[PDB]
Amino acid sequence: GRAVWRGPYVSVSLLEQVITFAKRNPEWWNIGRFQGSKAPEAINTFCRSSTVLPDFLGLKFGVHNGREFVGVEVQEAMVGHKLGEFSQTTFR
Amino acid sequence: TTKNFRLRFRIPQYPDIVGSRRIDKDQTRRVLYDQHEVDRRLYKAMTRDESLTLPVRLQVQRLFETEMPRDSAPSRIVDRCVLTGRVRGLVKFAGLSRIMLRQLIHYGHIGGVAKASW
Amino acid sequence: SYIPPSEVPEEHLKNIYEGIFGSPVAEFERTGRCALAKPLIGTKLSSYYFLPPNRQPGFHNEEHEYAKVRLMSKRQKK
Amino acid sequence: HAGSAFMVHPRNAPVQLDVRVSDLKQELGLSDDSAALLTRLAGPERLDEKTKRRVSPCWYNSEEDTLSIAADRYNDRESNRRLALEQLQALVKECDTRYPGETTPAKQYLSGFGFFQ
Amino acid sequence: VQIQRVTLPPHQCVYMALKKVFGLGGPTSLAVVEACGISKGVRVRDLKENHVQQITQFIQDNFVTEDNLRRKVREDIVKLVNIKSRDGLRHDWGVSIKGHTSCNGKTAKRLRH
RNA sequence: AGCACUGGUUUCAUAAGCCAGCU
RNA sequence: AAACCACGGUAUUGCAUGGCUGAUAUAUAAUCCAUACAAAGGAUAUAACCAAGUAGCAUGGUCUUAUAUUGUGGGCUGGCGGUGUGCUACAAGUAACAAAAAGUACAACCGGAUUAAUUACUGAAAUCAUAAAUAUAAAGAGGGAAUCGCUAGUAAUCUUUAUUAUAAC
Ligand SMILES: [K+]
Ligand SMILES: [K+]
Ligand SMILES: [Mg+2]
Ligand SMILES: [Mg+2]
Ligand SMILES: [Mg+2]
Ligand SMILES: [Mg+2]
Ligand SMILES: [Mg+2]
Ligand SMILES: [Mg+2]
Ligand SMILES: [Mg+2]
Ligand SMILES: [Mg+2]
Ligand SMILES: [Mg+2]
Ligand SMILES: [Mg+2]
Ligand SMILES: [Mg+2]
Repeated sequence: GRAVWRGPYVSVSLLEQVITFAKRNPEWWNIGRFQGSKAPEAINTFCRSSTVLPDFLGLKFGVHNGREFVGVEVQEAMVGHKLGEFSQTTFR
Repeated sequence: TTKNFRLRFRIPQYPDIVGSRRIDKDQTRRVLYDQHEVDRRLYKAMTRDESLTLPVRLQVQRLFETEMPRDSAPSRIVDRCVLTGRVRGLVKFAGLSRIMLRQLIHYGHIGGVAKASW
Repeated sequence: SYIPPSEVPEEHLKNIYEGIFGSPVAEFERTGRCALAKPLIGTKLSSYYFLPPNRQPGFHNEEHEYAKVRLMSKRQKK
Repeated sequence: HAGSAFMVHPRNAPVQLDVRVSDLKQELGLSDDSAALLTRLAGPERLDEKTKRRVSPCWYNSEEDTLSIAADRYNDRESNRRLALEQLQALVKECDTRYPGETTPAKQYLSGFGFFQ
Repeated sequence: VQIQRVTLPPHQCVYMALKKVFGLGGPTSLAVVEACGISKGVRVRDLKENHVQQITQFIQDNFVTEDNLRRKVREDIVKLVNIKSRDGLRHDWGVSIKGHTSCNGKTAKRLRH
């Protein structure tokens, strides 16, 4: 994968989406997210190649798969992977 | 109304007029890459310089997207035949597709190139 | 003390040599010099296609003339 | 060449400088130690095995007893000659300082200039 | 002679015999014997009780062995299945994880978990 | 088990013939 | 993007056509490789029945402002069956390892597939690219009916180069 000494990749567009979300919901971002409350809304994105951050913990992401935005709620075990690994593009 | 005529060449070396497809768009990408070549090299050096603290290197990484378009990336440029625009079967040293190159060689329009046997 | 020329460390010789003629770049360095040492190819790429001007001053446009003959050689449309 | 009016051939710029060590020692009055140090600094030519292309700017040939310097940094023929001449003087200054030797009119002439460094 | 409850053939060299332990191979087996002062010329039948004890103690302190190693690998696979990533689904389905395996994927089919 | 079936092989191709697998 | 404008189309008819090509292949040659201190073998060229093939390109008829031109992501790689062309092996130890204790290991520890953790490299971007290393150590003990290549520097077997961001069996 990407060389560890060069760091991760995260898209700039994804960061802007999260920053706007935090401003809209300051109370949940600071306190609610850690007591266990669910996110008040979801963030739709096309950034399937971005890495999942633990600051994205309790966040709900709608990841595009070609047709719709598949909901993905971040868990601790999903840390370190790409958003595109949890949104399937083919169906049988 | 407005018109955009297809790119065609009439040359005495070929009995028929030669048309091409999709050369203008690739020329636009080549110009954009040259426009942003200097900045790209500077940021490549900084992002692969181990002497810098990464919290600075991460911020430099974000400049590849905010300060230049995606179409200035050198990896998205392809080589097309200068006469027909065909991508597959290109002969790089001449810049022409194998279909055009073979016929021109037969009539001696390519300097120094002739049939071989051994 | 007198140090014979045949007993000088190679490190000092290398520093003198590279201090005058420059330091070469190794295959895999992390100093950010490989990017700046590669030649620029911006002009070589943007002068690849054969794109002569559509209208050359003082000459006829053979492609335009070719099209006009084609229209006259067949029946008109609509 | 046929394309001379459209592009400048890349091989017009490079220049090379050759000097015989025996004559150089006599002219500047270099001592035996200084000459030995100069040969060690130059060393044999190094050619990469991938392309068999010389990569050593300076090298010494024992059969011909010749010290050679190649200069191709710049795009101009003359700018490379100025670069090559300066580098040759730098080598002489370093070797002479470590192992001073006899004084000759050439050495005195260079000393007044300061070896142009 | 048995180490980690694996019987070592008597006529084979010690560093060759230790490969039968799940979790030790050629390069690592040679390291263990040499760390204990055993060269390549020593055979299993030439070992003594003290030599066996030194090897057993060294292995337990440095390497993960049969039962613990198998558990660790399985837990790694199970985590992917629960995460429901692309690789996890392939493990659950019993097929290879490579992109194009509609023509040759037999080995992954007979080595399911 | 096996007849039968199933997949092939042969032929320009169908059929026939042939070979395995399987119940 | 073009002004007494030459719109565009990977839309259709290869059974309306141009050009180019597959398809008989002996024999011959003021042609090419090699040759100069004694030789052998090849390459290239040589007019076709087949309504054979043809969204590279050009063209008659028909269709279409737009069946045009464009942005982001996804697909061409798709949980199943059949099968063509290749590579790597195993019967046969004439194997395997190797820097010879004139050797080392084993008695198909021959074979190197699959998967887990880790790191490097290229690139704006690497889960669905490549390489190395540690662990894991699968099928395979010479293969039915049937079928293919070749007749000497040939088959067989071994190494290397080129087309050529990363990426050849
Ligand atoms: K041969
Ligand atoms: K192959
Ligand atoms: Mg083992
Ligand atoms: Mg279209
Ligand atoms: Mg036809
Ligand atoms: Mg037909
Ligand atoms: Mg055909
Ligand atoms: Mg796209
Ligand atoms: Mg395909
Ligand atoms: Mg064998
Ligand atoms: Mg082996
Ligand atoms: Mg055998
Ligand atoms: Mg077996």
